[PDB]
Amino acid sequence: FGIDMNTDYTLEEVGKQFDVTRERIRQIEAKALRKLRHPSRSEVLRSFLDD
DNA sequence: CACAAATCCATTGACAAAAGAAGGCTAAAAGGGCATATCCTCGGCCTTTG
Repeated sequence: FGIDMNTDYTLEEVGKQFDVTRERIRQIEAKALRKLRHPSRSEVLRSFLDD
């Protein structure tokens, strides 16, 4: 994502700095998103949702 | 404190899609040519008319 930097880096350019061919980098993004998906870790972020 | 099964880590292959990138096609927007000559009021202004 683009937090605290002017991008928006993409998977190949990300995995360059981690030496992954973008597949493990996809997996790592997915794992972090799943971890933050948990309640008791994202109740505030839930409140930020508007609906 | 010694040996094998359980499981986070990283690549391969295949590949579906998103992103452009062009090529083509219209419709839309711009440009060009046209060849008889020339309303109503008001008021000066002058022809005619008596």
